[PDB]
Amino acid sequence: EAPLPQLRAYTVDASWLQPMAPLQVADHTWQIGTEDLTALLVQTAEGAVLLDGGMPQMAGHLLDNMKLRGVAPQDLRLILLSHAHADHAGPVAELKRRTGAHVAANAETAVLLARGGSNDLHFGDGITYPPASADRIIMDGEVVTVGGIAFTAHFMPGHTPGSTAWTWTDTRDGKPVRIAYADSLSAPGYQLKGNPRYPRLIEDYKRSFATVRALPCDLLLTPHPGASNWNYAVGSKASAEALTCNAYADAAEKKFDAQLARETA
Amino acid sequence: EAPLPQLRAYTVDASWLQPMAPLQVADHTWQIGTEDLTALLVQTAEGAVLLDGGMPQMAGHLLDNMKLRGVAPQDLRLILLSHAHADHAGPVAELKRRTGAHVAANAETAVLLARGGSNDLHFGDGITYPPASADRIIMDGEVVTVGGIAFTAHFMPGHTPGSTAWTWTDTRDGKPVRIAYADSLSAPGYQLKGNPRYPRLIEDYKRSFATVRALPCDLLLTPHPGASNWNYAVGSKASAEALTCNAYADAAEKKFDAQLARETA
Amino acid sequence: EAPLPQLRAYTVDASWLQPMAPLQVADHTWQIGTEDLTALLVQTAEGAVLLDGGMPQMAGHLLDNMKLRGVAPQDLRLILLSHAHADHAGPVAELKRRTGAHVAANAETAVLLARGGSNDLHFGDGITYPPASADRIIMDGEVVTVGGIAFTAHFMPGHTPGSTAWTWTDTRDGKPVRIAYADSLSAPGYQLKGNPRYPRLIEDYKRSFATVRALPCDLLLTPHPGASNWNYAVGSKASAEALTCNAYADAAEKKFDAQLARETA
Amino acid sequence: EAPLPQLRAYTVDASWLQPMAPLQVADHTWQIGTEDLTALLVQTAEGAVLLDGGMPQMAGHLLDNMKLRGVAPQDLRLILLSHAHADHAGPVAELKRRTGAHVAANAETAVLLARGGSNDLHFGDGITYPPASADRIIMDGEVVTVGGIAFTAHFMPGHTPGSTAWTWTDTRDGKPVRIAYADSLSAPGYQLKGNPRYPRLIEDYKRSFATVRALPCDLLLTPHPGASNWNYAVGSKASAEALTCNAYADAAEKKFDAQLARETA
Ligand SMILES: C=C1CO[C@H]([C@@](NC(=O)[C@H](C(=O)O)c2ccc(O)cc2)(OC)C(=O)O)N=C1C(=O)O
Ligand SMILES: C=C1CO[C@H]([C@@](NC(=O)[C@H](C(=O)O)c2ccc(O)cc2)(OC)C(=O)O)N=C1C(=O)O
Ligand SMILES: C=C1CO[C@H]([C@@](NC(=O)[C@H](C(=O)O)c2ccc(O)cc2)(OC)C(=O)O)N=C1C(=O)O
Ligand SMILES: C=C1CO[C@H]([C@@](NC(=O)[C@H](C(=O)O)c2ccc(O)cc2)(OC)C(=O)O)N=C1C(=O)O
Ligand code: NI
Ligand code: NI
Ligand code: NI
Ligand code: NI
Ligand code: NI
Ligand code: NI
Ligand code: NI
Ligand code: NI
Repeated sequence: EAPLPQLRAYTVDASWLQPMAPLQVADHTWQIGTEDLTALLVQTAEGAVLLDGGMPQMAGHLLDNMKLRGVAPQDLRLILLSHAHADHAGPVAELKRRTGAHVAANAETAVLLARGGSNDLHFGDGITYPPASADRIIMDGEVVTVGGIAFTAHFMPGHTPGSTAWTWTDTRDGKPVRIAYADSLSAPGYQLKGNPRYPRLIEDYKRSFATVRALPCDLLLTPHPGASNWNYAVGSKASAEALTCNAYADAAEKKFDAQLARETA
Repeated sequence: EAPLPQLRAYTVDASWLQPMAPLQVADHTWQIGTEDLTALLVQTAEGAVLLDGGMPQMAGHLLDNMKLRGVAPQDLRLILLSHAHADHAGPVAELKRRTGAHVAANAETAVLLARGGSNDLHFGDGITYPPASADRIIMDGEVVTVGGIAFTAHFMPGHTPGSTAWTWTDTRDGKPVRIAYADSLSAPGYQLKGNPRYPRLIEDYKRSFATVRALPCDLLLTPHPGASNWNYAVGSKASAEALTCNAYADAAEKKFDAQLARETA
Repeated sequence: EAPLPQLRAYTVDASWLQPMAPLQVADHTWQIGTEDLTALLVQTAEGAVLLDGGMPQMAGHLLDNMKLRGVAPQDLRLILLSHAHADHAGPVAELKRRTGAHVAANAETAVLLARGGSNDLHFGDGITYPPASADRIIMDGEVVTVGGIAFTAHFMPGHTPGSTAWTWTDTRDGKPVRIAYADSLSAPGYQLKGNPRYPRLIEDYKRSFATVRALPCDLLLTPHPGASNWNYAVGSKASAEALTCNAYADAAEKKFDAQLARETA
Repeated sequence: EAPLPQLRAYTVDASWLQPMAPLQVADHTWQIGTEDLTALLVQTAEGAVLLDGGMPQMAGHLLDNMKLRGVAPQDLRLILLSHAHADHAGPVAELKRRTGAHVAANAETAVLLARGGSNDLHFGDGITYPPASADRIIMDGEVVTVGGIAFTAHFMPGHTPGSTAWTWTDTRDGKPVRIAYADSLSAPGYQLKGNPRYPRLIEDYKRSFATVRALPCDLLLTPHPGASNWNYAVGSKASAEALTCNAYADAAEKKFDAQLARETA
């Protein structure tokens, strides 16, 4: 008789796990993750902020790149998240242990993080990672400030209930650069219609496309860089083809609408 | 020199703590709280549901009234909440310990419940109560079913971020009675405008008035019975003057608008 | 350049995942796990108790065997644990969701369970499973009662800080059968001496051997049946070769002492 | 008919709430609490450690005294606890929010802290305070290091299951001063014998008296300064009459034995 199946690891494309050196995005903001997963380090006079960390096994690489940027582990003040899936929040528990950083997140992200991504609305227990606690619960539009740099949360539920865009204003060449780190707008394999675990999924996505269109933004980044047409591997040309917020929302909505019709079909 | 102040207890009007015998609302639904705090018991063939419990010190009274209704402690399957303030969720931890019931709540209510109402957006630590955990996180529009009776959640944020209306269809005289247990729409002493802890407070309240207007409803009940013009003390006449959902939302919005203008003034 | 390694699944011997039909241990007590992982169902007039659940993927099998025994999911009242490693507590979160059972455990087991086995003192993040909460914290010697059957906890730290033996008295042929479900006493790959994460590891194991020797016991069972010389696959002869508590403790201490000397060498 | 009683605040002697200026204990160690509640600040080159915080309403006073010592809120790295009762752990949640400090505690202290002191083994819900999470779980004998200063945990269960002594070596006049911050050994109003919630209470206290006798110690301090014959109000003479560890343990055991006999009587 067949035994029960073995547990299956969450495996990803090699490029998601390919380390890169820090890539400067603006005067204080650096991509310090892998070629295909965003992890943004914002360096202030009173400590650093990390927005996402990628996969669980990226924790050491993140700390190495922080050190290259002059940031010792204890200099990391704050971790912010796009959403609490294993490929973006993976190393949060380990980073908290090794740095003392606090995590700020909305209540939906906090509850998913605290169960390590288990009992996911769509993926069940297939993408579990080490659980972590949120130290500060934030509300829509709330401002979190480190070293004078203000980060504003914009809720954009859909990909997860707690999906969040973060905005802040950096500089380049003496001019302001409004950065928008917008969350995923994909629905990979999701049951969109009549989903008992997420009854208003379609209404939330539709509002979130509108929220993304309206973000203050001179430079858009996304957890998966390809979603906004970044290419981290080509250095100073990485941002050349990057989408606007309007274009990112439009592409996501077209995909969503096509998926909805295919689900009907 | 003045010592630091003593801790101050959360004290309430005597009528909020005045026990009453069970008052039948419909064929399966009973008010089993106090004269001025709602606690609804819905009795099914496969166990009971409790919607709110009132103040922390009401736990024993609730269990006594459950016993009068034929419900032993272990027959309580499920606890649902309007919102996780001390005067509505107060006895949840004790009820879970004594009954084995599970709690279902949205993520905002879950995080407030788990910190016992401390660090409230408006009240600070003044209304702390024993913390409890949510066993099931629910989404807007999600259906929770016990003994075939379906309870639907309708999020109506404002009074708390996690404020929820619950609807279900009971019977009376062979006819359906659509019951709506709508949450508080008050903002007592709240800073409404430009509140850093709740930046979209006004937009949430305005949407919640609309949500309440649209609830399926033949009989409205509220956590504070006076908010919907119930009078639990007068028995079979308790519901006589009860408001419609439209009237409840209208009265709440008029009060809110007046408060907003007074806050401006 | 090498990408970072993929996540690695916790894989186990096939026999640990080999389903078996319920095997009666005494009048109310049944082995309902797999050939090589113990999961004990104790059936009372007022609901059932489950002691351990095995691997995460065993949840459905456990519920199937409960149904064969006449126990519907909602009839499971209580889950007790030997220790909160993935191969014994694996399916607890799912079982709680599907049955409404409460978990009772000591504080050490509760904290490890709530982090899903991550940040293990010896195994790091290699054996993470879905986190779950303990509904009742128990103390050493505390009695937990379901349907009149009293289960007594005996702390035996070492294999994990929260390792616990559970004892209860069942019957067979009109005579009492004192059952002892003693936890693992292995230290697989552990650094025993001068371990910064567990400074008193050796003293705890030494006391735990003594605790096991002294347990009230006519029939010993262990989370890994082979540790007490059970063979679940041979049905009515499964218990024939089972060790006494004295013999189990002696074998474990001999292995431990040999390992200590090898660690010195 | 009598309404249910109002909630009752946890009120304490005025001297427990009487602020004092920082009182130097050794070269890096300061009493910064109130006249009758200990809160120790240990200042290192890489941040500060706080051992206990007193009552919930002491948070602002603690931060004021930290500022007098040159310690900005963000310079507080670590909070350690004797035990998680409201009069010693009261302000921990607020301190974490305002400083970013992490809490290190054993599993028993962590679970009591996370429920805000509610469902206390002896006091029920009478001494609840705002819940907080432990960021690091520590084991008996484990060393926690900040700025090169090593703090060692010594478990001494009884007053609470998680009661802990902390030891570290400071200096004065060029010579080492071994400081022992030993927890409470009182059992105020406790049922000592046959306590179902704490079956091995007497055995734990008896071992804890022995643990305290054996602590490395040139200068003993206790959460209630009077328990070790300190008098914080008389400045440079505050330590003059302080007990040794042997004397503190002896006095506590004599009181305990007398209480046990009175409980028998
Ligand atoms: C578009 C995708 C797809 O890849 C990841 C995702 N999914 C996967 O990596 C992948 C998949 O969807 O095929 C997956 C692999 C294994 C699983 O068990 C579950 C999901 O991460 C969990 C997801 O969120 O859907 N994330 C995104 C995204 O937009 O963030
Ligand atoms: C309209 C009210 C006012 O009374 C309670 C409330 N407030 C109070 O009971 C009361 C007050 O607002 O005056 C209060 C007393 C003491 C406090 O520390 C805080 C609040 O409960 C916490 C509140 O939610 O505002 N609840 C409602 C409600 O609509 O639920
Ligand atoms: C003797 C053993 C060994 O097997 C399991 C164990 N270990 C393993 O299954 C196994 C190993 O020790 O070789 C293991 C595989 C993969 C890992 O990442 C970690 C451990 O479960 C986690 C353990 O507790 O050590 N459990 C016991 C036990 O006594 O409970
Ligand atoms: C000796 C005492 C007595 O005072 C406090 C204590 N108790 C009280 O402050 C006090 C009491 O025991 O009389 C109390 C007041 C009100 C309550 O609801 C409970 C306890 O703090 C919770 C306690 O731990 O027993 N603490 C100690 C101690 O040794 O830490
Ligand atoms: Ni995702
Ligand atoms: Ni992703
Ligand atoms: Ni309220
Ligand atoms: Ni209220
Ligand atoms: Ni194990
Ligand atoms: Ni095992
Ligand atoms: Ni105490
Ligand atoms: Ni005290």
